[PDB]
Amino acid sequence: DNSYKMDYPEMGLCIIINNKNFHKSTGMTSRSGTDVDAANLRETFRNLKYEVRNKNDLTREEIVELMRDVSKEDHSKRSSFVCVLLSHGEEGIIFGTNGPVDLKKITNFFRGDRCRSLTGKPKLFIIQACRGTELDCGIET
Amino acid sequence: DNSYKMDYPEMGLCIIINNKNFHKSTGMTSRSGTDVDAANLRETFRNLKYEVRNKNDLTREEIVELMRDVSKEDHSKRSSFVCVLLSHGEEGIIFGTNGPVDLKKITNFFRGDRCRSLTGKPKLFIIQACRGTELDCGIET
Amino acid sequence: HKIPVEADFLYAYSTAPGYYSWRNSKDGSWFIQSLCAMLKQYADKLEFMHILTRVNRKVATEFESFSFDATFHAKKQIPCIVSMLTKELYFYH
Amino acid sequence: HKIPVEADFLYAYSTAPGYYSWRNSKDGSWFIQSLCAMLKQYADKLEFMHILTRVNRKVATEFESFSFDATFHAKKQIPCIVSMLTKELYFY
Amino acid sequence: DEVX
Amino acid sequence: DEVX
Repeated sequence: DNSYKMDYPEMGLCIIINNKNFHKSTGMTSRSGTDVDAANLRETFRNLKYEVRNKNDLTREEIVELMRDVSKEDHSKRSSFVCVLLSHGEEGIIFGTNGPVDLKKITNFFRGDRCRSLTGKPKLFIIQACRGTELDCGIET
Repeated sequence: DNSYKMDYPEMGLCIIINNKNFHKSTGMTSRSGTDVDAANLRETFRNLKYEVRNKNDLTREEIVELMRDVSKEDHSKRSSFVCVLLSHGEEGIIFGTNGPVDLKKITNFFRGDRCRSLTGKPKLFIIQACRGTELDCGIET
Repeated sequence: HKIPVEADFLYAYSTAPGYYSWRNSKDGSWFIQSLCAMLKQYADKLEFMHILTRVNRKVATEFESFSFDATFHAKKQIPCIVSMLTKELYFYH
Repeated sequence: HKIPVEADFLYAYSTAPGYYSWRNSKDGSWFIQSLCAMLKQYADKLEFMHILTRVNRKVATEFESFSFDATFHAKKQIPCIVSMLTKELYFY
Repeated sequence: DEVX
Repeated sequence: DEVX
């Protein structure tokens, strides 16, 4: 009872949201190099036997709609759920191409009371995004 | 190099701050049961060979002073550092008996560039405190 | 040649961000009760993150609030492990 | 007979709270480069938290920024693993 | 049972 | 190297 059951018929979905180009209103830069990440993640999760879905350049409304829709799928035959977010961010926030959305809005769709076919199963969110604007200068070892 | 070196002459300090009684002008309740925790922690960490220091009912200024002084000690012969905070809290905040202090102020004293005799060693903060006022209703399994 | 100044910290929080944390007036807090039990049982064997995962399961499964106030009754808690550690941590040499 | 609604989530953040996260225009982000390498090497052997701890070490030790702007030069990053998991996770 |  |  100490390890999650990972021998359901399917490992589960791996949704990759890859935001590279942002509207001028956001004041955000283009994220050169993110397609390398998106391709690397798709291959990595394919080798782990996840059903990978890559989505590119989603608005904040599209992000919320995609996550709502995924949370309404029947995951009963899936062991787990993975979501990877590649975008700009600040603390608690990820950017759609047209502006910010609270990470809690995304993850709430998957709470144990709201996505019953994932209750008891691991829900992994991998977040490549800034969390603010502090720099770590490091210390010599 | 996959595991921290824990065979220095001393495991390290375990500082336990146990706040039970709060000034009534804070609006905070007495934390009945916290002395049970503090005694349990003292015994558990004594059995792990930590040098345990228990402090009770510290104001916010006393918490900051204690942590500053501890971070100024020579930890060269210690493998690690543990701090346990038992108090009220909200997100990002722990309470002194007389009011709130940011958790980041406490932990910043131990940053790799500010406490050099703990650089490269594990710094564990164990925090029993609220992080807001949401309740988890749970889901039946 | 350098490491980040924020590396090698572990924050073992009793509860998820935004949430209350629960304490019993007779037995102590649910999280510290469970942490001390799991350290006593497993510190000579398991790596610390795996001990904290057992703490998460103990708090999540064995505790549920009892209150005369229905607003506070039958509530649950999950602790939150925040690791910036760069190595495995074992409490035996 | 119940579990918390917030249980069984893991948030693998690329950086610590409050900090920038670094991305290389040729190689990808430091965190995702490291995460994919460690999953490729260790997913058939190690538990997930231990894989993520190796990712933390790889990002912290092998990367340092290079910038013509001194303000952004020679900077470092540590990822932040946030686990509300209740069991160990092995991908096999 | 009480909250913190 | 760029920031996000």
